Amino acid sequence: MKVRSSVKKMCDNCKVVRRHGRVLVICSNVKHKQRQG
Amino acid sequence: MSYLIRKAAGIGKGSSTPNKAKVGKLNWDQVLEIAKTKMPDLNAGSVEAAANTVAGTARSMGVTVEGGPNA
Amino acid sequence: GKQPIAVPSGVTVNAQDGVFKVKGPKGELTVPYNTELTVRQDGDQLLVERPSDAQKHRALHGLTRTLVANAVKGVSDGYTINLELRGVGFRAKLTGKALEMNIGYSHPVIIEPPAGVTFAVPEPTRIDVSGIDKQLVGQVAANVRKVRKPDAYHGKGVRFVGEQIALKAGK
Amino acid sequence: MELTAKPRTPKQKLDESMIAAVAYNKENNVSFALDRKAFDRAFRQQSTTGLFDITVEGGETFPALVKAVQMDKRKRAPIHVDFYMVTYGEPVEVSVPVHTTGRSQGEVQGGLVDIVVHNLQIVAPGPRRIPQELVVDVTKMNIGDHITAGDIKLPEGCTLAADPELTVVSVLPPR
Amino acid sequence: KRTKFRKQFRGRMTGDAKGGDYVAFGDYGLIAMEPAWIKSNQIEACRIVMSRHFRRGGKIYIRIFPDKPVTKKPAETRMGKGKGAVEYWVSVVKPGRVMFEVAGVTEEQAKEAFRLAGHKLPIQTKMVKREVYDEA
RNA sequence: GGAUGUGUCGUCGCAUAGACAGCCAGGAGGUUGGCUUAGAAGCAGCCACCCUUCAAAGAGUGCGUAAUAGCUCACUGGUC
RNA sequence: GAUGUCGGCUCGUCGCAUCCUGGGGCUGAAGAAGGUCCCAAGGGUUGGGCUGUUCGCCCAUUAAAGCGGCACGCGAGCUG
Ligand SMILES: [Mg+2]
Ligand SMILES: [Mg+2]
Repeated sequence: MKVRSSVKKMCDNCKVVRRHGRVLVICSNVKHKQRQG
Repeated sequence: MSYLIRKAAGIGKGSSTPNKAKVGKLNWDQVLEIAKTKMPDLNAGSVEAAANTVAGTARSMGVTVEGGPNA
Repeated sequence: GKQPIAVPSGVTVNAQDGVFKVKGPKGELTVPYNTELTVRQDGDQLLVERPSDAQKHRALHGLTRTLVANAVKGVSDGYTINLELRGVGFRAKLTGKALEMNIGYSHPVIIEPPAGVTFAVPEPTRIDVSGIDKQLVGQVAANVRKVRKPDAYHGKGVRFVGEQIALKAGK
Repeated sequence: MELTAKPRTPKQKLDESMIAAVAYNKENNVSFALDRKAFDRAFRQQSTTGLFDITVEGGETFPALVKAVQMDKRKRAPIHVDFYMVTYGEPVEVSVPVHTTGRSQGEVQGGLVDIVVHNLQIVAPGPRRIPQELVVDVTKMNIGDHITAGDIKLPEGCTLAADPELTVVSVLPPR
Repeated sequence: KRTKFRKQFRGRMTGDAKGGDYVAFGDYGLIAMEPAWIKSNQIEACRIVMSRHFRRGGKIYIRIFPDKPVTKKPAETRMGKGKGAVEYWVSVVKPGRVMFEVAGVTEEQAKEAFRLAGHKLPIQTKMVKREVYDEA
């Protein structure tokens, strides 16, 4: 859980799927996890 | 192949930058003896496929091209 | 895009009203769907037809299609999930229809299946979850995989029969 | 390129995809209004070293070369165009894009090709005899080499409107 | 940064860019979309960002310069006179004004160095290219 | 600052001479490019990005071990 | 033609930007011990030495010894 108020691409593996009113991420590497709340 | 280039021109180390300052230069007949020692590894065709392939390693190291095609 | 729906042998589809009831040999399934999205037989096989071609309908199109494609598969082929137990002394038995697992927890874990799903154990390190409804089968085998998820150090716990597990290693 | 109306009040065109225009010589300096989209696709190709005919809605064909353009500051978008009517025999001073050919022998060691003059003003060229570009070879150039105007090969009949000791292309050192 | 010789103090007022072309000196530029006061330190911050990205060479044109002096409140009061000569120098930037322009770098190389420099600026910016030959 | 939220106009391009995505097979040899260094071998940093074989393979993208290997992409073919 | 002012005590209640407990994600997370971020205000949050002290330093403990609002909460309630 690394809450970065700006969820942008880092590598060619990142996936931006819209959920419960937020900008989330479901990347391959476990460290790469980004959320806005 | 670094063994053959360093002993043909007389290079001890090489070159950090092959653009600003240069090292040496080698002839066309000495490219043939590299093609006769390193022959069971290359899948290259005729003489034209070994005279240029060997000459390409000289560019990175710091050894200038001698003769070649045209005129 | 999604359009063809193969309906083999003893199929009894009755897409009448909002109750798109699909009967068959393995058991009689019932599933509700959208009314504004058209569905019936227009040949030998099956097809779901969407009126609007904007955005809201295209999502519901591929949804309704795959859902009856899963209910039809269920009434003839059926469904079976194959789970594998991994780790020292990790073993599963059976107490009636109930799955009795022993997975490194002080008191053994018992799971009772819902009305329509069945548990099976060939070798006691392999669990088979077979049922009629792919959702319910997914939702159940889901709970068994949750009893002990494969840890990121020794892959210990419940995994799918052919599942791949990446490993970290600390020491 | 096809023009349409010509009123003094631009209220009619402003709301639509149209750009105000003007064409002059010394005998006719009429009012104009053409298409934004059509002008752009064409101008992006042509510029000051090219021309196209403008046929106003009434069947009147005239050849004109672009003299100056004025765009919005807050937007990138052009908002007005000044066309200059072509004679046929003798024209004016034209701004020609200076270009580069071949990798320099100065850009190797740690240099870079600095095109000091992006567009060159050239005296007495000839109409429809206007060169669409101005290619300058740079392979001869080392670090500290300045190519002046009176060192550039112009295409037949053309002369130079700028000083011959003025730097147009230079090879620049690192850092 | 600061200016060499001057007057000491100034004022404040705004309206759309007066003297900022599009393609002078460089190939790609960085244009303001909002009015602001560019602090000496924000330019320096942008410069170093670009200079680092374009390691060796030096082809950065900073078309804006901080010339406006701004003042300050010693700590309290108002029961005294006009104040703080030496607070900070500023460049009055209005939308359209080319702040920076780069040369001898690719579209992609420039896209980034400007994307980086943008994050250090107190206003919204736009990256641009050629086709502006107004008066020379 | 961030976002495959939906609505509408536009600007480049690859495309039934069969694309973008999934799927089976392959992915060079010089060469462990040189230099730099305790090593630096496609991947801690400079210069270049030249050559062969060809249906095709960049002295090379992200991960990896201490450098190797490994695991895949850029590029090529088959079925849709 | 008066809105008593620091600190103590007494009595409370509220916010959460959570000190402890509760649930989670990442970890350079083997385990044990942690770091960091997310959700979480239900209850809980010790006794002394020094100073008018708020604070702070110290002793001895602790699951913890949270931060702030309420006229820097509270003198027609007490101290002084
Ligand atoms: Mg007082
Ligand atoms: Mg009172």
